[PDB]
Amino acid sequence: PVVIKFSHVVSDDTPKGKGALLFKKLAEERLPGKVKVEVYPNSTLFGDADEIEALRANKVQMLATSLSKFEPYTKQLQVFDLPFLFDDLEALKRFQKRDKSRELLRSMAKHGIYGLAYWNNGMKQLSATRELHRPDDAKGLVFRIQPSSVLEAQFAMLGATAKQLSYAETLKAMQAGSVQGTENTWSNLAGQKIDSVQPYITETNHGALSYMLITSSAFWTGIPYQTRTELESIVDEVTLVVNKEAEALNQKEREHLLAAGKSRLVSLSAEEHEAWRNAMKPLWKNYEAQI
Repeated sequence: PVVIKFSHVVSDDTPKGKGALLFKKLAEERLPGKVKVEVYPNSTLFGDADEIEALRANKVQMLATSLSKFEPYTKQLQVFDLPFLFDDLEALKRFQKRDKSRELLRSMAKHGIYGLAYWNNGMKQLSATRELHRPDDAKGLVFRIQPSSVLEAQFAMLGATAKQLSYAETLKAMQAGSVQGTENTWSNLAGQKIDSVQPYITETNHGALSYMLITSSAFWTGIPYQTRTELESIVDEVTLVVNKEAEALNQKEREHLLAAGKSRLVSLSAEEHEAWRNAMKPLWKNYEAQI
């Protein structure tokens, strides 16, 4: 029986967590005796900082890692971090079906990383210690970001500063006062439990949070062809479900977070939205020559 340990840093009740449990469910139903899938949510196996190296070392067999986190291995995924490039998950989804996007699943082959699929989460919002009606309002704040140079440059362009931190390090830094804001989907803003220290969340939809489902090439190649083939069909199946339900899950988490009353929703007019887009889109020119 081939063991696939699936490690991730969020809860079971998230787009990624439901996907991993469904991958376990389908694999173990369809390939009994051939494959056993163990799911480890909430960094119980490996955390944000060391999960990818654990995968390449075959300490774990499957991850679903943010596209923003792959710069130590490739610069080919930076396109996905650009603000306001994708209107919503539907637009992102159409991009990911292009042949060239399919090819990006192999961009880290040189480091033994094998891409299996894109799993989407949702669009990023901005939480902060104050209302963010206009881009100028962001000035002087320190935002927690994922460890991406693109996302760092994004906040620098706004006259803000970014602090690169892991998913789990975010709340304590806000509690300490070294971070005053962050960007994330409704599901993760809820999951981090930062509403107690983030009185305002502005619905900016300014970037996408998306994952590459990955394994190590050495592990995946060692799986008997029949079984590997099957597992890849299950992956495609789980992936359709993940991407079809992600937005609805994020909208329910928005409702429940706002219902708690700790964070208040800041809503943008068309003109304010255009102002944010006009402030952040010039970042694309820094990456256009590569892309």
